[PDB]
Amino acid sequence: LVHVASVEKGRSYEDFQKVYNAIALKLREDDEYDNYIGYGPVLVRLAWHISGTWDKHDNTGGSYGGTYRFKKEFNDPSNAGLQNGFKFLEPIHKEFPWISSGDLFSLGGVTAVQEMQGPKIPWRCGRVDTPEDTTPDNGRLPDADKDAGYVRTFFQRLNMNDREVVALMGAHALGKTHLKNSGYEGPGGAANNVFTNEFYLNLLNEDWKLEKNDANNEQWDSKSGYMMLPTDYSLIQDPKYLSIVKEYANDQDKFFKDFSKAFEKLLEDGITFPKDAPSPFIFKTLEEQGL
Ligand code: HEM
Ligand SMILES: c1ccc2c(c1)CCN2
Repeated sequence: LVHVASVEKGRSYEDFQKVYNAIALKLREDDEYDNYIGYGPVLVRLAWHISGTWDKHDNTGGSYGGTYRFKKEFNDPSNAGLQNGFKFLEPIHKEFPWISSGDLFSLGGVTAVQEMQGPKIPWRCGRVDTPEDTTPDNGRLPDADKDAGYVRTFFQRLNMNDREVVALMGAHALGKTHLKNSGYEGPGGAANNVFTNEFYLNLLNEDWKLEKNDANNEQWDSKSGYMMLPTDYSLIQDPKYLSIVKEYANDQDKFFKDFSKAFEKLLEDGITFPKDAPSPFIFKTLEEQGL
């Protein structure tokens, strides 16, 4: 399967910076969502789940085709709760009907991270919508109730290595688990709509307790009111993972730099970019624009 990036006709940096600003302006406006967390965390989760279907072996799945717009992927049990990120973006797609679905879902994730004061993420245009029959089947996204060997093995399919996996998981400092979506409940920290390295700090400094929640699932709970998933706590159980966790709890700039590279790579897996294709765009935030 080859998927070649095709820039939307005649579009350039300024067009996509207009779509960025539209998403970012609505993130500021619709602030009440999920008890004032706002839409940013569900939008970086949506960009991860449309990319996380990729399989390196046959180049199926991935962010290129925008296939989450089809019922099979929209109704995947693993995507429960992401309909709220879709409905947030649907106004903006009506306003810029020329951007492809893959591009709009991935730029929403980029915009949310930078607007929640994360690192800049280089983003590239050119994903092309593909037919309903290209939609990957349910079951390619990871279970939460498993251990470190499962996480390592699952992420080899998206060929991410240990460092990349640990840098990507730092995004679980954002938002929260919702019992009616996943059977898990609670936030992982106090700053859950500002991008920081707090996931790593909480993992190493809190007093975790294995408890059973109302959906009868086990999760790691702390006195402070935070929770960690079994696959999250996995990172301090494995010796290779645990020493990268310590590296990111001791250096927030290295965390930001490595997250930026692994999230771009995540979003680009499966796509062939021609050598005459434009460079990756670095978008300015509303704040850097005085907007
Ligand atoms: C083995 C890996 C992973 C598993 C099992 C997993 C699982 C989960 C689960 C069960 C939730 C709760 C969903 C809900 O109830 O609403 C969640 C939320 C979230 N995850 Fe993951 N995740 C994984 C990796 C990642 C990665 C790599 C990213 C992003 C780079 C990510 C970003 C998020 C975000 C931002 C949320 C919060 C959503 C919200 O607030 O609504 N996840 N994760
Ligand atoms: C979302 C998903 C999982 C998780 C958090 C948020 C806090 C720590 N575990």
